[PDB]
Amino acid sequence: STQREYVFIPITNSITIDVKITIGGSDHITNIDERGIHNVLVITGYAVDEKNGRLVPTLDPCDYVKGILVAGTPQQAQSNDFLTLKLPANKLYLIRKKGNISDDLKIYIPYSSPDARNSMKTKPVSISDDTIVNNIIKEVFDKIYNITQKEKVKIEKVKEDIKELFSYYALEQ
Amino acid sequence: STQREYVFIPITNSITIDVKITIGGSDHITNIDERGIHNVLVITGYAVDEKNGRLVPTLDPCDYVKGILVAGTPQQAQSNDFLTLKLPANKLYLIRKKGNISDDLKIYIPYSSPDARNSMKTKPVSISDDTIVNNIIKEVFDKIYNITQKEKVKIEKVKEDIKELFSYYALEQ
Amino acid sequence: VLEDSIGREVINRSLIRVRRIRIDRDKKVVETGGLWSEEYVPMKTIFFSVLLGKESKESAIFASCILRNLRYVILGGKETIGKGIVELRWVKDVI
Amino acid sequence: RIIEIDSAKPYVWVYVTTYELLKKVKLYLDSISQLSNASFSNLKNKIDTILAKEGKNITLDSDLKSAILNEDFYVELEALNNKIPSIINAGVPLLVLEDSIGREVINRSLIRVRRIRIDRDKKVVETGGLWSEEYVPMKTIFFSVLLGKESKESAIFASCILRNLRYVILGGKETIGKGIVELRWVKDVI
Amino acid sequence: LYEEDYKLALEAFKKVFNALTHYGAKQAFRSRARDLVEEIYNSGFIPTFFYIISKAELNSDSLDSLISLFSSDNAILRGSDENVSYSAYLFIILYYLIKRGIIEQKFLIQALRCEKTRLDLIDKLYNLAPIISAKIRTYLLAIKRLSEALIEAR
Amino acid sequence: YEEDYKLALEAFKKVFNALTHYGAKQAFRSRARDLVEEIYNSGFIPTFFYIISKAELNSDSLDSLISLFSSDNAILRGSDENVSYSAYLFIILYYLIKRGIIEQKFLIQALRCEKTRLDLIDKLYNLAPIISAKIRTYLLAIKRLSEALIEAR
Amino acid sequence: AIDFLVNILELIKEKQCNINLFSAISLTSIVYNNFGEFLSNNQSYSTNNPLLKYHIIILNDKNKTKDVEEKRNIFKREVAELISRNFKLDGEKVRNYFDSLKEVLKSLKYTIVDVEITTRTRALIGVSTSLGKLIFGSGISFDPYMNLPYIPASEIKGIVRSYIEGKLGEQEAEEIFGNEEREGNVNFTDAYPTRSKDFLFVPDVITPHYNGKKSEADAEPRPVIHLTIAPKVTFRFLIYYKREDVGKPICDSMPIILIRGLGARSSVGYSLFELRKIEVIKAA
RNA sequence: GUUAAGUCUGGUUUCCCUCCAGGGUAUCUAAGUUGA
Repeated sequence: STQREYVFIPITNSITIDVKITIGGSDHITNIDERGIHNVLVITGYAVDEKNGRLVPTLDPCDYVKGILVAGTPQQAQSNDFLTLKLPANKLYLIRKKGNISDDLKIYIPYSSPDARNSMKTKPVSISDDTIVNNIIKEVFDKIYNITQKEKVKIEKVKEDIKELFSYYALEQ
Repeated sequence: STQREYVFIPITNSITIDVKITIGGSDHITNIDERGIHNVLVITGYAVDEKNGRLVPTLDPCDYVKGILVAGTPQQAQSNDFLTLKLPANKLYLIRKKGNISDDLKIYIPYSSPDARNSMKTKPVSISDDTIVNNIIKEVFDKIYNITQKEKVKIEKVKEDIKELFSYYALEQ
Repeated sequence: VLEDSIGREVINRSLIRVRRIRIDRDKKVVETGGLWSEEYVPMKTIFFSVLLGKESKESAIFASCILRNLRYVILGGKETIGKGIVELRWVKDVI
Repeated sequence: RIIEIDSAKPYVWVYVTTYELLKKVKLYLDSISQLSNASFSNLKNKIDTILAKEGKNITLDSDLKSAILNEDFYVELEALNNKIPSIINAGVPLLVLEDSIGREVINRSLIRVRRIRIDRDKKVVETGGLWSEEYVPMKTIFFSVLLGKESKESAIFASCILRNLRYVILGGKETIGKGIVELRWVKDVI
Repeated sequence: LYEEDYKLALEAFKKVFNALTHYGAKQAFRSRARDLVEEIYNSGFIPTFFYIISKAELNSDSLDSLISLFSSDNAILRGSDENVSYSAYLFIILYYLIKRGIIEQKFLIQALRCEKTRLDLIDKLYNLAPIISAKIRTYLLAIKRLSEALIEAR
Repeated sequence: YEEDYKLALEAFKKVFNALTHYGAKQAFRSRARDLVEEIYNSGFIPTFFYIISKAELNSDSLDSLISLFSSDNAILRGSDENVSYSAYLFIILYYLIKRGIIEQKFLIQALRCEKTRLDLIDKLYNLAPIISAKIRTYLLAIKRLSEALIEAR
Repeated sequence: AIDFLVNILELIKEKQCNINLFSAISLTSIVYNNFGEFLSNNQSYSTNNPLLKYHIIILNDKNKTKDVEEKRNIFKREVAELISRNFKLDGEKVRNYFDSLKEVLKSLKYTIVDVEITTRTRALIGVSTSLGKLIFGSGISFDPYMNLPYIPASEIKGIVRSYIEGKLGEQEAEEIFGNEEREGNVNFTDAYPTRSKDFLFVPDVITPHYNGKKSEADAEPRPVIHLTIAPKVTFRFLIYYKREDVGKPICDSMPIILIRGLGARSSVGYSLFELRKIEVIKAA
């Protein structure tokens, strides 16, 4: 089956190299098709773990995180602390939809540990300050979507739509 | 006061013999304001026997003589062969009434008494031939229009509608 | 996209005014006073509105589960003569 | 709403005010001018030059010379001192009517709406669930003043809070999406 | 001074009512007023207007009768019960166009009696279409109410 | 003064008695609930045209009204709606007579001619902004009386 | 612009079935009602507008007026024939419309009954509706945005209900089609033509001689050219409902009520139809 | 047996809204005599 990984998009710089497979065959859930990003995943009840870049399970339905969904695997040296699960694609809260998704996904979410010493308290965040955006674009998208900077002038479009698309909640630490 | 003058649109040439005064003042009411010719009165009830043209009256209301309204007394060697009349200008039949009126409009119209020998015959006419248009456009209007030659740049807006907006019912006998 | 002083008349004349009747079940003719008109708005007409929500945990689940799976509804009257079916396209989802 | 005869400048709607409403605004400004250090000489003189034209309907940001307001009321306007710059800025003319006419025009400008209530399991109206209801149109302009008495907190209020107040929710029916409103301070808009 | 839609309807209907001598003419005019408004909405003012002009069966004395009605108030609409009903509804529409100052009376008459001016009348109406379609249907609705109030069924 | 509620009681008495069929009574109740709100929103003259359109003042219902002025036993004949609208028109004309807005002498030689009826409508047009402000509470009372007395159909 | 007018018949015959027939006929009516004026040297001097053919032919010389009148009668017949031959049916858009609508209804958990019926005799639906009314006097129930003639869902529901209350009483009807105190349990879509044989419209005439006449001394034929819906035209509509009950009365009602009229002038055998196909998609 | 020529008519009339729902519920005021 088409193994998937949820490379989430916080601002901090631990995001470039976390997925093994770049393309696999020629498929990826998330599309970038001249209108901006498409078929973006959104998870609720989870906060960004910018410190020790991850995402930890919270219980609040207002805490969401975003990030594209692509084809990959934990490099055979990870996923000791990952959530992986098999969904029928009817359970995916997919924002910015383009088409339909076949069936029987297998997602890998960058998980965390409970760590019940310190209390969690999350804040709404933004991805602005394109000084932040550009390194992610040159680190997250290209290594996955090589057609980026191959037939596209609509890249600044991706910049303002990361301005307008990706937000999240992080533990304010 | 002011006493204007009305002349037809023929296919023949007898126009200089009588019209004298270009403007006699500051500004006309008939205009080429880059919107088309405006306030061109329409006579209804006359017939045009225009070899050395002067108007003859008919009985039909579908016989219409159409021209422009020149301000000026023609030749001051007349007023015994012209149909002189001063309508209060709200009993005048115009085209594209834009502005107001002098509240009284004395009109000197070249007139040919009927002298019934034959039986009248009236034929409508639509004109053409851009040359046969210009050779009226800017010799007799020019005699009466002088604020042109510096702002009436595209003469086409008059040379194109003189061949569609004007007509009459010709006699030819 | 017309200027308003003409687009107003255009859009107003752009609506369908259908005349219905009621029939005398015995004469099989039209009842007196049984004739009236109705205005419909054509198929594929587009209306734009916004759905707003205050901060809450219910607002979260509403916007994130309910408003996803809500695409077709029935609006207005005349639902039995087939009128009133509507698709809701969220700008957020697909501009 | 307007159907403007004698104008190739097509306005679909227009702003309408009367001399009585202007007199009331002038009273507000006169009173709070004394009771404070502030002055509104620009606004006050605009209002005063309009009020000087009492007796005749006038228009401010155009030269209409006649109109048909709210489908029923003919007016014959005049031009104010060759384009006196008007208070609001919306590229739409403001008309100042005689209050007799303005009363009916303003009544015809309100929005009356029948609403109903439907039983939750049989898609038929409930008994008594039918009523009318009145709104003031969108794009309506009200004039108010916010006055404060000397204090420390009054300065923080006037300098920190009132500079981040633009959009507030007045009135009721806030689920029919009524009552969103924009506060525009006279000091930084006039 | 300016007369609004209902007052103009009153004046027009009053000038028509006295001219329709036979009562069948009046009842056919009632039937006209009661549906020509929905026609004008569905087909447009200019199509329906020229349909009315045709169904008035002018090209007779009916034309000078219809123009005399504008001023004499001693004039009578002559023709069959269908012809005069359409002729009177045509007078209704012409009276509106003239009083609202949309088209002058002389041009309307000359376009109504001349093969030539009719086509440029079509052109002019396509020019002036918004100014008319904006509010003619309220005045015509008032005409409809006056007709179904002052006249009865067959 | 509040004698407009009294005037409403008198008019509603005359109407409630001149509508012999209970269907006509219920139809008048409907007219009462609707037409006052329509005069509020759309103005008097529009609603008056609407009402005289649906009352069908031929020549016979007209005389029933002129008699209903005087004879407390006159009845209204016709369709339920056709008589409810005529009853409401009588309500209006009654108020106009009693408050002396127009002389009953005039209003009588108007309901008999079709040649001064248009002059009646013209006169009522010269007075619409007066009537519109006067009749408000009177018609509100008529509506309240109709909802109170007549059975909801 | 007048040039849109004097070139509208050319448009009907060249843009066939891809022109807005409602506006087309509406504009054609202006020419038809000013015929005498559009012929007085205003044919636009083209060669494929039917309007100068009425300058070649001579029908009368002792009367220009009669000339125009007979030419205009011919022109009315020719407009009917133009619309009938040129405006054909392409029912691909309707097939797509109904498939998508049926998918929508399957999502909303309705139980759809998709019914296909075929015209057997020249039908007349919407004879008082405006389409060709300003030329012919009659009309057809025409949807100007599907650019088709259609059968209103209200008409079909009224006929089905008239029959059901005929053979099941005035109470089971209100049990199915509701009353002033309950909503109906059965929904109807309009019916649109999905496939014809050759034509969609067809000219026809009706010529009353004696209707409304006293004797033979005032009898006169007055012939009324008009348009009807050709035979063999297949309409389809949907019927959807949520309760399973109402499936029974509608099923058996469908074949029966169609063989008798579905439009106007059924009494003289005009709007006679034929149940072509019925199909029931149950949801849950 | 032969000649010529078609001519007349060219959609009318009804119905234009009917009935029901015309406000219901909750809040109905809270909180606060001193000196010559």
